[PDB]
Amino acid sequence: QISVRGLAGVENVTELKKNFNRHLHFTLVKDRNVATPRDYYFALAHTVRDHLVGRWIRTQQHYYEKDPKRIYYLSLEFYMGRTLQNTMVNLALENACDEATYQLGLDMEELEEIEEDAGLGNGGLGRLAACFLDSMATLGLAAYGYGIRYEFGIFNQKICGGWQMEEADDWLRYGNPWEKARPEFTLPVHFYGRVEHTSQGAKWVDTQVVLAMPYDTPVPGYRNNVVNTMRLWSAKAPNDFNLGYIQAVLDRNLAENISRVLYPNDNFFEGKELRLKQEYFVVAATLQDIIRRFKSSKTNFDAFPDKVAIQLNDTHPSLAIPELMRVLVDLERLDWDKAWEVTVKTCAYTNHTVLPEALERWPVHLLETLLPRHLQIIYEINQRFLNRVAAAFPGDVDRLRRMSLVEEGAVKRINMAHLCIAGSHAVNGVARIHSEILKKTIFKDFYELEPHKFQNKTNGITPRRWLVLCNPGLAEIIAERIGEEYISDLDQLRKLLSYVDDEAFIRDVAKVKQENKLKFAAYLEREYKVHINPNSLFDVQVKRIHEYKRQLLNCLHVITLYNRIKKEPNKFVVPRTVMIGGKAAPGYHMAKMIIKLITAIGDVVNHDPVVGDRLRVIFLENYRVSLAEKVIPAADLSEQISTAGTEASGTGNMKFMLNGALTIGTMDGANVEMAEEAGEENFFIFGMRVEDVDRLDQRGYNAQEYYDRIPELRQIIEQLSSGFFSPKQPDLFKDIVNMLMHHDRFKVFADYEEYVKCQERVSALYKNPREWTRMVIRNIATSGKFSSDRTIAQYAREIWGVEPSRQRLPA
Amino acid sequence: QISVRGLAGVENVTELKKNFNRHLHFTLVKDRNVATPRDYYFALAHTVRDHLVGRWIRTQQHYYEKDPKRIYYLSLEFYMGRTLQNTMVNLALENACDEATYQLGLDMEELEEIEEDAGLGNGGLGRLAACFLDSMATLGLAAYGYGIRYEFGIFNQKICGGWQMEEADDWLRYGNPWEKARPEFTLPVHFYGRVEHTSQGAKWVDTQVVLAMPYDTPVPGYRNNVVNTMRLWSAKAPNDFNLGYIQAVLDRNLAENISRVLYPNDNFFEGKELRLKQEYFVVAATLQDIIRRFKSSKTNFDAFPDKVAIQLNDTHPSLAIPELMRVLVDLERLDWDKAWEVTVKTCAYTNHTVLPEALERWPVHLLETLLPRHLQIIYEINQRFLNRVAAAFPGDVDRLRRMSLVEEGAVKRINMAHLCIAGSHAVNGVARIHSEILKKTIFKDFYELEPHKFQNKTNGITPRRWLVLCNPGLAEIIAERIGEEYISDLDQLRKLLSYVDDEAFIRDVAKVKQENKLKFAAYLEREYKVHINPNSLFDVQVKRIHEYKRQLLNCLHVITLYNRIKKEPNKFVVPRTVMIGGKAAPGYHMAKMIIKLITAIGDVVNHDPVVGDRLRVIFLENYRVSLAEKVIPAADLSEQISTAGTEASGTGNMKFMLNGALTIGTMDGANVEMAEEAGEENFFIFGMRVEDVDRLDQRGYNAQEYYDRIPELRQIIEQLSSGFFSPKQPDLFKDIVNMLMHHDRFKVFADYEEYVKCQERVSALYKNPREWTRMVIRNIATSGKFSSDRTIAQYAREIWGVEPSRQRLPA
Ligand SMILES: O=C(Nc1ccn([C@@H]2O[C@H](CO)[C@@H](O)[C@H](F)[C@H]2O)c(=O)n1)c1ccccc1
Ligand SMILES: O=C(Nc1ccn([C@@H]2O[C@H](CO)[C@@H](O)[C@H](F)[C@H]2O)c(=O)n1)c1ccccc1
Repeated sequence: QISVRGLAGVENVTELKKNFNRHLHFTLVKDRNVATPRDYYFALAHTVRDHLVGRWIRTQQHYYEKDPKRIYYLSLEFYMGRTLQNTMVNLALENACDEATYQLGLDMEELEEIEEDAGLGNGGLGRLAACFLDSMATLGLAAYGYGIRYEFGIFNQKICGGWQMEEADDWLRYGNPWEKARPEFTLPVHFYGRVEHTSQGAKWVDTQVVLAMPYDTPVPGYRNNVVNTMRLWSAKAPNDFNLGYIQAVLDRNLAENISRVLYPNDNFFEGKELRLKQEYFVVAATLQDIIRRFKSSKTNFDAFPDKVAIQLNDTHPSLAIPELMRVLVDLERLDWDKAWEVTVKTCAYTNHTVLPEALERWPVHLLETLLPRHLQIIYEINQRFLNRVAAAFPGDVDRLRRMSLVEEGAVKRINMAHLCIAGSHAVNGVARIHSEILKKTIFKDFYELEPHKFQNKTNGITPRRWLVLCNPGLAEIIAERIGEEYISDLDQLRKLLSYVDDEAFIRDVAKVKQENKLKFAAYLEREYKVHINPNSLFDVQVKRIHEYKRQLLNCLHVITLYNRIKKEPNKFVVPRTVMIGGKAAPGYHMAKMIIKLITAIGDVVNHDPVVGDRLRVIFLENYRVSLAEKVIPAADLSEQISTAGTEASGTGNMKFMLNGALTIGTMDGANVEMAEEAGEENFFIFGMRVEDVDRLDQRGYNAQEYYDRIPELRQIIEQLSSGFFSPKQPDLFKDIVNMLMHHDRFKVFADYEEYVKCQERVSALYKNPREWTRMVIRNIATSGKFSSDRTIAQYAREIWGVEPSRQRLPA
Repeated sequence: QISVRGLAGVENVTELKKNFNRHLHFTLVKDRNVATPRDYYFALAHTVRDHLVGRWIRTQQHYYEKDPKRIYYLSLEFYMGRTLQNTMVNLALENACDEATYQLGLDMEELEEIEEDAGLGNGGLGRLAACFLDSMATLGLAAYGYGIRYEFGIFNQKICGGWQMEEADDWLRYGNPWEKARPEFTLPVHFYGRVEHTSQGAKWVDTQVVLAMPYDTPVPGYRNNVVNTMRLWSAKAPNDFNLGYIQAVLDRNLAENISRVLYPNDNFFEGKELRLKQEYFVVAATLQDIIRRFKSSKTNFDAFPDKVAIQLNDTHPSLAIPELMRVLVDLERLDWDKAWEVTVKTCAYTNHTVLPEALERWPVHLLETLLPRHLQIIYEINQRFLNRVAAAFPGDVDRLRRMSLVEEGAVKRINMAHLCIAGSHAVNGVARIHSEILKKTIFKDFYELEPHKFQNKTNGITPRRWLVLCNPGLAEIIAERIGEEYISDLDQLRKLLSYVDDEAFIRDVAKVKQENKLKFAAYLEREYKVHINPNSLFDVQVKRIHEYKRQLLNCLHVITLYNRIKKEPNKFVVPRTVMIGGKAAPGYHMAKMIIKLITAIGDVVNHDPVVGDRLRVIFLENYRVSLAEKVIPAADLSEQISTAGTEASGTGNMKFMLNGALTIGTMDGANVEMAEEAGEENFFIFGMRVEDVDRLDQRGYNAQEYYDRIPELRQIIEQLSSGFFSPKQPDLFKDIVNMLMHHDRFKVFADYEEYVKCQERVSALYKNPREWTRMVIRNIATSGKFSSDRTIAQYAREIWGVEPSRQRLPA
């Protein structure tokens, strides 16, 4: 049908049809008379998987023969979404499969909707890992993703009476055709026990053993025949476990609970024992596998850093540092100093937030009981590190306190960020402003001691999933003008600046957006029975629910627009559909109240006859990767409105830019670099800068001042307090009003006036479709910097010491 | 190589080789350079499985079109063993696969050893279900086996310091290529709750729900292209289960524990709640599936018994009776009397033991809490049943007490056997003597009320697994004389009586036995580093460890032989290898002490220089179906020595007869019918008959009398007491001596003299190889009655009301 989706040759279609029929018969054990759409999905998935296997085997054989430096990306989260379409895209099979299924009387897009998301992450950090795997394969790096195979991923969100309800994400119920169990490579992991000192060093004895069983998933590069591996570990009890008899067998569940469920916290630290067990489990199994592969290569650990790089995705796998030391010192019998040199040169650390509540600080008493040898190693690392600090800054006693890996107080804790900096040769933030804030504030002391360690690597997104897959219409009109090479070299989108006055292109860009909006408007009615006006401006804020992300500021603007309409009903206003979506962590009360507020506003606004279809407020239920793929291409306006200095980068912002939405945002995270690329005239920037926030903090933030001086804001607060949005429960939102008025860490009121004014400027431009679209073209054209291919090429060259390759492996 | 294993045609071998290579590549994702023997096993299993699928689909399509009466065999146990060789045998693929693998440089028998047993049963009852499934498919019956998919089957037994240790049987660790998950046919099962009475009948409300997910395994008939289904249910929590958040997800384990593990009790009742849950889980899911299939056929439940038969394998699935009533009365709104008519005509019950401790008697308080509606139904069944008893036997108040389904006392209990008799149109024992004992003793009252219900169906074994598969050498020499038809018509073995004086045949029968013994002697050295003399008489007792089975009587004979050798070292004795094997239930202390005794005797006997290789005592570790397939063909002497009236049938006895061992046994269970078939002169019968046991009981059994009058027995008891077999722990066996002397329910001493004398007669015949073999031929020749094909044909005609068919389905 469309060019970017590849060829549908007679030979290929014929083979696909026959292999589809083979899988339905032999693999699924069904005939066409009894088969359901789900059976048809599985027959297609197995057919596509077959095309991966030869390339997968020969890629791994290639790495064994060539023996390049291997990259190990360690993460507790991989937010992969669906696999079928992505695999077809990267193998150039989409048009052929579309034709083959069409000829069998089936609709492929209907089959695609059957697949469960692999929802093994919370949000930005987990999705970053997923985009990174795609880019590493596309750039021919010998890269492996290592994590945990959670039985239950991020919960499914249902909205009941306007409230979030959580349901278990039983994603494996129908099986997972993509993974291959590798029970043959099962490895033991140790917990508890005690340390014995011999004349020949320390021994960790009397431990409990849990087995780590790997499952491998293929990661295809874009049309280069490279297939890398994501290896996820699953917890299993040994067979002599607890071995009255019945209870001992039932108690195996205790061991196997380690890989049962993803902790659903986004940017927040909960010091639970089970979470610590998960973090050690992934680190211990992964490091054994790395060492095994290194020894089987082609005794000398001096060359270890030449053949191995380990990237820590936040501090979650920080135990890799003392675990590597443990193995090298206790088991391989290296001297401390040599082991430490190897460790530092091997490990690098990526920081994802500056919010104090998100930082992992583990109580010493937990580590003492669970990982006694690791605590001893951490103490020794600390002692040697502080000795270097003391030598560099003699007499500076407070610096010693500030830099210690051990935090003193009521409960003694280990600061895992400090451990990561001490034990890594590179430390990076994830956008230019964030990386600067790290050096100036939270890690200033460390930057002074070791300036060479600190780097920036601005985040990116993969243009395969986030353009070609989710927005084929836009990909096609681009390819029609500039060819297909931009898909793996996104900087080529700059060539589109030559078409900003091209009447044909302007029309085509606008047509694709309208189609996407029509498709999404239909999706909503079909799946949720919710009506929307497809001619309205689609104003979208989708991301996890957090106070710092300021969904509440968006709510205030919505109520402002409603109040203005009620004041002057017969005045023209640009019609809007305001869509907000995202999950709240189950224990985060304020985030749950914010969801209730949004639905409560919708309940009033959507049923007011005077408003008509000029304003609609919709909460998008169960926001996840598959839903992002639908809503992002349909958006007109991207809301990126975090308080300056709080969102480290953002990546949702980049997805919207690539897909033809304009951005309203603060100068926060990557928004700064996006505006710099596109030009500030082509962005809707408002609000306090970081320096303005610092000034307000010095003075003291007083929310009452804003309430007193802004009558429109006063009205809204009075409406919330009095029960206008909750007539049955008049004091429902009192916690929200109280926080806003007395305890607001994120200064919602301070940006309100500038936000409302900026929103007026958005409505003004939307009234002029031609000029709206020209600004859109200027955004798409300068989105190239934000490809994760750029990001990974920078990690490769500046941290890992390897060169990317766009060259094909033989098919 | 050999005829009975089928053809190895060039076309077939070529196809098998290519499909083997395809599975290794695409299914296993391996190349030949990295593949292990386990990978090779899986490639072969998938290749053979492919041959099953077409026949499986078309068999089930055939039943839908023809709509015959369906047979549902309900069992908590299916002791299936390995599947690969059985599948090849029944499909006539063994020689072709042997050739194909040979050409790929692989040894098929080595690959076969990799497969885990499906050990989903304890012993005789579970293995009977497995032989039955094979016979039902071979006889073309539309039959379905329904049970539980235990994650952990019968434990693996390890012997450590002479003691039994138990290890979890993690049989699914590497996957199960034979099963197909059917998550689409998942059904809800209800527990707890309460009963509400409406104007329109009872309602069971406020229940907890557990999901039952089916897994289907193919059951191939012998060379008839029929493939039936065994459907096993697995427990899953609903997704809103317990839905702080983390704990609710972890607590799903509580629901899913229902299908976690097989209770390892053989002939013993433990009234645990989890076991009751298992019994209801299988019954509730199965009955819904039966009703669904009945409605989808081709409203009228009058024809239900014409289209459905349910066979209860013991009382374990007895809840089918009140569950069927519940569905018909509460949900389908039938009147009680009509529902009861349908229930009785649908259900039939097989009893497997008369031992009082094995009978299921559930405390009323358990049923009250777990299954409140079922208890109400059971009370109503009881009331109506006792009303009929009162009318038939007016004034007989004690009969009313004896026949009640409700047992009065300290703890009120429901007698499940009484429930089964009341609610079934047929009740059968499993051998002629057992069926007679039921009518004369434990169910006398019921037999008086309803004589027409009581039947006999003597047990049998499948000659596919228990001759062709495990003993191809014997199968081949038989086929050479009489053709191949006997494999599905075992009565044809009578034709062998014409060869009892044939010198060629006599030589061939003896040669096959020697080869089997050589193979087994080698297996022992290879796998267990244990040496045995292959020229000795192989004296074998393999079965679960129980006091009634009298492994202890065997032990006494062994010690007698040792003592006689020590007394007269230079006298000739026929050399023996005495092998005893079997598992003990983990909570059964005496059974564990018996295992220790056997190993302790071996420790003395096997290292006494004076004995030499004239006597060896070996405990066979981890007795299971796969081990039975090895040891049975190697045996010379089969020990079947239960106290008369205690072993209902036995089936191990029949396996030994078919494979060319002679039998030493009591007149118990099927031993009686075996001796009747072969002729008493061709059996080694000894000991008390049932009538002799009854006489001794009336008088009172005094073990001291035997100890006082038999000097050789006194010596043994004195050796056990004094610590001769446990020098480090002199009083180790005091519990055994005490039981024997004061509390022996099974009268070990009473049969000792006759047993020892009979054993002398065995040694006498073994000295004459030609006459030994002629007696063997007379046993094999008359083993035909003991085919499970005969047994199933009798169930079909006399209970289920269906005709068997030996006719082929089109391939
Ligand atoms: O902070 C935690 N978890 C975080 C932290 C940051 N992030 C996000 O990472 C993205 C990728 O770099 C950035 O674009 C965003 F700016 C950042 O907010 C995220 O998605 N989860 C956390 C802490 C303790 C326990 C669990 C999670
Ligand atoms: O009695 C129980 N479980 C039994 C009972 C009898 N049997 C056996 O069944 C074989 C097949 O008919 C016969 O050949 C044997 F004679 C008989 O002993 C057996 O293998 N398990 C039991 C009771 C409560 C709980 C669990 C098991």
